[PDB]
Amino acid sequence: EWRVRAISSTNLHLRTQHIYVNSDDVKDTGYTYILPKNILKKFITISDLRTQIAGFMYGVSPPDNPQVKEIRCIVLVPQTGSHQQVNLPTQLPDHELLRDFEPLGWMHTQPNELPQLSPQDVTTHAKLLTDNISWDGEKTVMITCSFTPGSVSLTAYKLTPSGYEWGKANTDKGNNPKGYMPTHYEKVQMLLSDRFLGYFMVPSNGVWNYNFQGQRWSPAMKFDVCLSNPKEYYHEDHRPVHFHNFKA
Amino acid sequence: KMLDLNDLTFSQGSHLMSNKRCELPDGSYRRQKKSYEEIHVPALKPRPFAEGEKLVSVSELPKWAQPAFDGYKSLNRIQSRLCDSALRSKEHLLLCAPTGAGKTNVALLTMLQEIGNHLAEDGSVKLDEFKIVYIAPMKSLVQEMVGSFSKRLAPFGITVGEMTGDAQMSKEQFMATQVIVCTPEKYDVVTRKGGERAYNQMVRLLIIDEIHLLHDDRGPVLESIVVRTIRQMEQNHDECRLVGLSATLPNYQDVATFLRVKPEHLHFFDNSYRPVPLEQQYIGVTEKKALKRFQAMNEVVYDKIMEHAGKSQVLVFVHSRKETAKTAKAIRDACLEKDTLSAFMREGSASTEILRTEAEQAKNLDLKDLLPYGFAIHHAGMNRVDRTLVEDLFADRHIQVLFSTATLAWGVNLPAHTVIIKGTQIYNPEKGRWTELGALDIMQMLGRAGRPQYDDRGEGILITNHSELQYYLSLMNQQLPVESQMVSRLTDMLNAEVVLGTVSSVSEATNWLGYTFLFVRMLKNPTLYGITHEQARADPLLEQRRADLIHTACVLLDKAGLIKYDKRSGIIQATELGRIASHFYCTYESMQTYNKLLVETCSDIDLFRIFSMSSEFKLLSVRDEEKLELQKMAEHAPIPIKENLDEASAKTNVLLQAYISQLKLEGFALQADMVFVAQSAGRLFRALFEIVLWRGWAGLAQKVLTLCKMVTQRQWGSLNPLHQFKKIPSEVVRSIDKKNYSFDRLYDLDQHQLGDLIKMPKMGKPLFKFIRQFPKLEMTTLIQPITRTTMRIELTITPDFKWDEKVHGSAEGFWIFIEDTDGEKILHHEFFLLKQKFCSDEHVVKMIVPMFDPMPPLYYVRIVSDRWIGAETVLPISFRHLILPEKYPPPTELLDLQPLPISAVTNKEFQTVFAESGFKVFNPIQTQVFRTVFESNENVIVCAPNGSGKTAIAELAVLRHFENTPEAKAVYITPMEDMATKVYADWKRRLEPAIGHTIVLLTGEQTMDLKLAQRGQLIISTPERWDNISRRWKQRKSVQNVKLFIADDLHMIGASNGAVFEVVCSRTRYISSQLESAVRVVALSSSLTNARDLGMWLGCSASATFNFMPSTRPVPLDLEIKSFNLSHNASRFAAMERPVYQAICRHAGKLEPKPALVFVPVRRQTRPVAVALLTMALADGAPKRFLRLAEHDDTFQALLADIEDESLRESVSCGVGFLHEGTAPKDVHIVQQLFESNAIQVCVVPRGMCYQIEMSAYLVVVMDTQFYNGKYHVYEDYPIADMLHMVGLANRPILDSDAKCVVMCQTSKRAYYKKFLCDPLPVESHLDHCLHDHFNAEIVTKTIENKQDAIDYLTWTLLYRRMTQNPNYYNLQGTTHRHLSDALSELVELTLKDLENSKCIAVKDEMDTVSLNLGMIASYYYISYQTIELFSMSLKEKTKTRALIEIISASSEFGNVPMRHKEDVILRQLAERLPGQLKNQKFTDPHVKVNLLIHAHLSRVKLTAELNKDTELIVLRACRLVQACVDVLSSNGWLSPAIHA
Repeated sequence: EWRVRAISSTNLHLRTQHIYVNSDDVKDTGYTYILPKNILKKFITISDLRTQIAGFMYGVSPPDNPQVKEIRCIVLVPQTGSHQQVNLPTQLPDHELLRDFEPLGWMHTQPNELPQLSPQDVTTHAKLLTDNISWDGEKTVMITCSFTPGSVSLTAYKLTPSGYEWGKANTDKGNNPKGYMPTHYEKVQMLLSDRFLGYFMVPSNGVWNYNFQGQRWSPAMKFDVCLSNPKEYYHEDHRPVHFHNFKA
Repeated sequence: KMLDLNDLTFSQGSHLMSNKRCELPDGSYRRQKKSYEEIHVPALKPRPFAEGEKLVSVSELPKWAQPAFDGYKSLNRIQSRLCDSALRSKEHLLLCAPTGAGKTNVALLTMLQEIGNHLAEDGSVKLDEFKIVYIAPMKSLVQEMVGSFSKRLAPFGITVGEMTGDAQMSKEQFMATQVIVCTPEKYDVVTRKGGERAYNQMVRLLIIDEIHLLHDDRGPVLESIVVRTIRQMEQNHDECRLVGLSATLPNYQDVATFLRVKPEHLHFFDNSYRPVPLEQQYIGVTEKKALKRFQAMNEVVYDKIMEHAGKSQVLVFVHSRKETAKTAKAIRDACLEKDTLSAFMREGSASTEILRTEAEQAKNLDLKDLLPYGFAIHHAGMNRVDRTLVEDLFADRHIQVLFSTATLAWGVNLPAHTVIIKGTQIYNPEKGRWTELGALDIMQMLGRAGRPQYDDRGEGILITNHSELQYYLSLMNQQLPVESQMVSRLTDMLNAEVVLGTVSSVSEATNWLGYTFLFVRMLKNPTLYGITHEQARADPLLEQRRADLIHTACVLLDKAGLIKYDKRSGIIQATELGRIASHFYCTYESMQTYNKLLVETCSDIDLFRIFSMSSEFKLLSVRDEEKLELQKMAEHAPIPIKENLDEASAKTNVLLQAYISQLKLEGFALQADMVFVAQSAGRLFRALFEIVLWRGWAGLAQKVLTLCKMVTQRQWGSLNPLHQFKKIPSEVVRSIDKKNYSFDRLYDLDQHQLGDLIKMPKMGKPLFKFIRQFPKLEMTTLIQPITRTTMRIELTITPDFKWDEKVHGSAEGFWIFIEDTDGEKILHHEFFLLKQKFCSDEHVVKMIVPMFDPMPPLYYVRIVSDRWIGAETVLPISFRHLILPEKYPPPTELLDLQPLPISAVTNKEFQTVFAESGFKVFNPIQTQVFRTVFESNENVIVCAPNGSGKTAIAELAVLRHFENTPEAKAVYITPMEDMATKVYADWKRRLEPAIGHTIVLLTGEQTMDLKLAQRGQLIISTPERWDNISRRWKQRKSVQNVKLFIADDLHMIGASNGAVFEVVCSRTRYISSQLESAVRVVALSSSLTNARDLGMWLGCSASATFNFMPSTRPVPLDLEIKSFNLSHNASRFAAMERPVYQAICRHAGKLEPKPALVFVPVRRQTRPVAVALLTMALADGAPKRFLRLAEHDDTFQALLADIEDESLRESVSCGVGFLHEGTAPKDVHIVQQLFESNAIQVCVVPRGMCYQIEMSAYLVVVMDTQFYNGKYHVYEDYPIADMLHMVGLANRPILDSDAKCVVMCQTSKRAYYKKFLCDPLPVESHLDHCLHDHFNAEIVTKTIENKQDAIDYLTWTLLYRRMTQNPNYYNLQGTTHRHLSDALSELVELTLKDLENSKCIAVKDEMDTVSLNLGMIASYYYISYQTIELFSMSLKEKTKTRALIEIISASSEFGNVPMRHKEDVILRQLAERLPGQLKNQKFTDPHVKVNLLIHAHLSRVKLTAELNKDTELIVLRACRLVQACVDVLSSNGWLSPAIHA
């Protein structure tokens, strides 16, 4: 029951008329995170409705405010999606400009409601934190957007020390754990910007989603970035296997 | 009134039988049989020869014409009769003759008549003075005619070229071809494209083959061509002979009237003139049951073969490739069933042995099976070798019965005794259904019946339905009238006239429509066109009927958005969509659909959907028998379809994907449909690409552009580009695909690694060659911010591939796109054409992009190949280090001050200077600044728009200075010599008597100019001339005695030569400081953004810094910018011609014509444009509309008689002047006098004379904004300062209350000019590029003795100020004093190191600078250091006179001699005439030009006025170079070379 899912990708631009910051929060203690409307609107249209996709983001402080954080670049990465998890290599994106940023974002797309997070998210962040000694979990936060009907919600989260220790402690499929829990989770302050543009880094070969190319995908999988615009999901270069059976 | 065009359209097309009865020839008889009925028409006997009618021998033709008839003894009967009309008359010719009667040789006779008009005295043909166009109905026939004429025209050196829908001739190929053979549609598209307008004027002969296509639905294409030609001939008076070739059909007298053929040239030859008399048998199947009807046809075919078996060869035509083998075998089996096969082949014949032997070599198995039996097949699916072999075997009479497709009748002249047409129904994919065979096919099939000289008579058997028998009878018995189908295409045809601009009103449309053949037919048969006899009597001219038709079409075209139609005035204006639509032959309904459905968010699925929704496919229906086959295809479709599979739109989409996927189709009709869809896809997707490009949707444009390649390459974009190289086996590339090896990495692999990767070492070297031949381009960018809102990007393109004419052709096209950070909006787009001649040179393209707030982080520069898949390169331009320039200070407000009268100047002598200049009261701008300039001695800068009388401000400073200090010297510097001449001549006339002091203009001669500066109190000079003198200021007290320095048009510092201007201005203040002598600086300029920065650099007070807005002109200026979407300038010129004339009617008005000035890019353009305007005035019936004085005015007649140029004298007699650099000053003065007196309304002036002419006009017209720079081989844009100068001439404050300006430029430049013409101009320094020569001069004078001394001087320059305002322009990384100081230190080191490397100076102790002899020579003679180094490197102990000319010609001082377009050809002709010149010289290099011109001067060869003017400049420059060589050689101690110098 595939082909309509390709067709459904058409309408993703419509959801961009109804983006919302899910602003039910009070913790002004959150190092308030600022995301720009341009890259978000693109990240909507390049998504795929019936699967998660994800990326990493890199930040600048405004020079006049150290604790406000502006998200300034998204790195899309080689990835294989899933309906309600995402597969990301242990390989870390790196570039001069990224190292010249302050490096703090990761975000994923949610098909639907999200009354709570996924443990795959936390374990990803915990694993990510476990690799990224630079990152520090008190600095670094996790973000979700949801394909609500005709709309998008924006919501953002932090992982507590009890969060990290849980992911550090955990190594499981973890469908109904203990410690997958609010002391382990945190909600943090984040904002949307019309005030400036950001930009995308992408893989050196462009092809970020794999899925049917998951045979090509690996958790090890060395890759690099290039500073190019993102190809959309169902772009030909992502989907070429459909053209290669019908060669004759 | 709105009419229904569908009801008036003949849905039957070619089957329209307008004759109600058919009369049979004498002896015709009917035979009714059991299953079929035969109607026999006997073969007509040839008419006897008339008294005196004899065959004209080829020897009777002129000897120069005889080579075209080599191998021919005499002309035929028809050709003999037309010899006078064809060879001796230039009048239009219509030949009505039976098919096969030798029309092709009659066409050749007409060609010779034109060749005779262009035959030179030596017997050569002036191949460049004329062109011949041959219109043929089919591509196969085009190929046949090209081959024939190639043999027949070879003795004349005539080049024959094919120009078809698929075979597009390049313009260079077009130039080399004199006779072009083409299709109607291709010639229409060619004429629609406008590119060949300059070529259409050279077309002197048009031959229209099978013009009776007028009865077919394609007939309107021929009408368009003829009407366009007639309207062009009548309007332009360019004679082109029309030659119509037609069948023997009624209404030929109307066609002659339509073709303007005089009755003397109307030739009708009945069917008795057919070379072989044809007996005709018409078989009308009466069976009502379709199956029994089909069965009866099979019976007839076998029966007639047996009737002719062994008696005569039979050629059986069928409509399908599969039908050839199936029918042939079925009849063969029927021949086997009745044991009649032996009648075809006599047992033991050599032909049986031949056919069996050839069958063994035949690759086609069905042909191989049939060939032993004497049967063969011929169809387009067979290979060319087997087809040619079958053709030969039938020509040799080996094949007795041949089954073939229509292509043989159209592609091979293979006549046969007997022709049998099995069935007359053919599947029409355009109509989606089975339709009757076209008349042309029947006539071509019947044209092959009867072999001349071998058969006494031919027999033609036509098998058809009993209902259709009368139609084919009417066709062959001269009874089928040719009717017009124009109604089906009237909208599209009318659109073409609007796009060409030949029709702009309902009156013009009614006139244009009066030339159509439809109009002749409507007049001749109103009842057929839905016009009642009463209606035709009330409107005998059908004016209302035509206007109602036109009105309906205009509303439809307006409703489609192709035109703007004012229903009241009837005015029609073309839109951009109409142009695109016309250029790609798309219907208005499809464009209207596209206009409705196309959005920026369109996906790939929507693009296919929108394409499938095209109205061209409206007649495609879904067949029940094909849904199941479509079902299999739908499962294999790689792109999802949103529409239901039952919809006709979906079917079209499926077919396209299969073709791109190269899928094999089973249904023949489906396969036919696929080709039809595929053939249309190429032009339609190309049109869509232009639409999205026009709207600027970057991401969509890249997609559509990729799809165009997919259609061309028949492959999906995901496949490796190597698949495009059809010479590489697909299996090899698939082995790479199976390995998932990236294409980019293939460039790094060697041929062995590549061969090993594919496990085929033999293919490694060929692939590597193909790999290194694949188009790849490298990009480097120079980023230059101009303003806080605008940035210049200079893109240098380096080709990194090996050119191959068989792969890349003569030129390859590339699209350069600058996309925003998101890739959504096209910020800039350009078409780059890499030519084979320049495939080794790097191309630098300068472009300017707008900047938005908030600042984007980066932009993307994307270059995309126009044809090659995957040949693209993307370069992100990061703004992380972009330091935006400071916000400019607000402009000076124009105070509403009371106008100062001329009496305000206290000196009565000074009042006369302005009274003589026509001043009564000072303008508001002058009034506000008068007090600061005339009463105060402060430094002042006045930036004001052109036409505000800025020149008077300099005069006031001069008048006041000598009034107060008559003994003190004043210097006025202007960058243009022509302006200096104007100012000097006018001031010498007006100011010198009022001031009583000698005014001098410097000439450039160092010794004489020094005397002039001493003698003259007021010195007018150019910066360059003044720089040479000011160098020795320390010794020249007269320079020290200069107290006033006026720098006019200071904005020219931003031009190429501004570096000298900045230095001259900078030194003036330094000298002013060192002498304790304040030199008052008065700066006059156009409105500037950074006017205060220059004022501060000049020491002007803030109160003395006047910067008025461009809108504050005393005369309001109306600026209209019209954009032309033509990248080819020569084509663009012809597109601008008529809008200019239209602008005169619209802007300069009828009844009260006002003076209009038209600027053209070149002298060569002046005269053609003037003639075109007169031609349009003549076409309007008012040739002298532009003249305002009486023709018999004695002063006008006296002035006319004083004009030396007869063509100018003639043009002026109608009120239109034209000027050029070769016009005598007296004639120029007369034209100026006539224009100022308003005697003549229009004057044509080249861009080079804008500073030379003094005329001011109400309307200024800038015809194009580009000139050809032959050094870079690129057409360069006009400098904005020059543009402002031309616009500045739109100023007549005493005669006109307002001014109009129409700037015609390329669409890509509209935003550029729109910005800088409305807003003030930012001026930046270019001194950094010329520091060496300036640095050397001050070191020679010991002004700079150390590196710090150079730095200190630099602090006085304007550069130092601007470096702080726009660091990134100057590659500075910061605005701090350290970064400024550090960057300055590096620049000094680099400049001085270069001077040290050139041995011009010597640096002692790495700090102190010592001038060397080379520096002294360069500084003394004012020669560039680059030339002095070259002389040091090029001069040798044995250099001789010839080598000296070469070395001197290579000097940088000659690197600025202008190279004009096609000037290399004239230089080539000169080099062939001069002794000892090398034939392999680069005739496009100015150094070669100077070398050739030097030898021509020494040989006293008479040169053109342009080259003479060039020669004068060259010789003057050479004198310094020769003198400079003497000093260089003396420093080296070589006696003999110095003597040679």
